[PDB]
Amino acid sequence: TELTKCKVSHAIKDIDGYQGISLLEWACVLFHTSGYDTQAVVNDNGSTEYGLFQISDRFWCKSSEFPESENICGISCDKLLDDELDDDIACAKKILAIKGIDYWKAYKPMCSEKLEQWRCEKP
Amino acid sequence: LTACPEESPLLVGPMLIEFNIPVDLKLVEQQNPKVKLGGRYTPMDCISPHKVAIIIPFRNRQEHLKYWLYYLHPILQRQQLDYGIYVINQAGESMFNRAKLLNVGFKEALKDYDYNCFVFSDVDLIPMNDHNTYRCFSQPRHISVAMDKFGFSLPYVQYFGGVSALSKQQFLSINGFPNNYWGWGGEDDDIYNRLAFRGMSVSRPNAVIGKCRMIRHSRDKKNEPNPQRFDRIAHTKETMLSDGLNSLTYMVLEVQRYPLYTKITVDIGTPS
Ligand SMILES: O=c1ccn([C@@H]2O[C@H](COP(=O)(O)OP(=O)(O)O)[C@@H](O)[C@H]2O)c(=O)[nH]1
Ligand SMILES: [Ca+2]
Repeated sequence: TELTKCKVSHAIKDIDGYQGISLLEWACVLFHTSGYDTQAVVNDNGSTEYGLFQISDRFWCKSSEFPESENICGISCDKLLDDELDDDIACAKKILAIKGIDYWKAYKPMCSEKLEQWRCEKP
Repeated sequence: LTACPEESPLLVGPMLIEFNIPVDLKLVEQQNPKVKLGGRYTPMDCISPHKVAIIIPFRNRQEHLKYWLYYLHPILQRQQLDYGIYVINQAGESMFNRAKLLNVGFKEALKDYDYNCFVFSDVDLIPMNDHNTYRCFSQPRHISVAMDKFGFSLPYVQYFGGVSALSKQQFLSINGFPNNYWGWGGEDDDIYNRLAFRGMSVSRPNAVIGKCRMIRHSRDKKNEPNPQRFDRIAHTKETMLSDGLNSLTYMVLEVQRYPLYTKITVDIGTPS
């Protein structure tokens, strides 16, 4: 399901500020990370990343192919491919606390400047 | 013998761009008698100062090309450009390398005519207003500025993908484009970086005359998201010196000259 900047900023309200990250920086990150596509699934190298946040099954969720993953978030990666973001957000919250915003590699190169443009100009 | 006017009197403005009715090249060819063998057109009235080579990176996207041709040919003529169409076809099965095929287009088009301007366009983007001129400006030109895909808005101010234009000098100054981006994403962010590090900014038509339609498709095989794009994009400053025009290598397997366009097949190697 391809969302949009504003939908993303609306469903993500609850993660705002956590670990110093704003919703400007998140829309920027998510756009380059998933294209805002809740069903995004990208194979990297022996691991797969899931959903809007591209959470990896290598350490963060249990996937049918990686039944030994520490599954730090304690969730089935597939639950990160639906349109309910609550659990994707909660897991993201764990990634921030444990590894920090640099899990999301788009952060430093694309989201270090010009954030004004990423705000949702709608109520 | 007269220089063409700054703005063309043939411009029609917004146009309806749909992809239902299947296209017939032969008919398209017929509707476009002024286009010569290989997709070359030159105004007979005035003298355009815009010698433009439109470069299209390509691989199993023939349906798209048909539409591209049907729409752009009439448009580029109305814009009174001295142009040539170049479809750079990637041979083989390794990951798609958009930026390297564009580099090749640049080298290969220069062999035919001394073009001064270079437009790099994906096959699936059609401009919806002929005021969105396919030429070069005082600064590097981003053309597909408001695509239907992103709700007719620019996704981010640093975006330089889709359709863009650089003069020969502007292109040469950044050592052309990178050859090291295999798979989807980031090569355009790199190019953008290159311009900045060379003191150039990006010119753009406004969101209304830059409305662009993109022929819908499924994410192509052999062009998956490059897992390294983000790391590569952060060293443009240094890698742009060793990766670009000055390190381009490839082999021309076949130059095809059709009536509406020139298609070159090349072997650009593999992700080394
Ligand atoms: O298998 C492939 C993959 C890509 N392309 C070309 O590469 C461009 C890149 O398209 P992309 O999906 O990245 O478009 P964007 O989302 O970046 O607008 C296309 O327009 C085509 O000209 C192609 O010809 N064959
Ligand atoms: Ca979910």
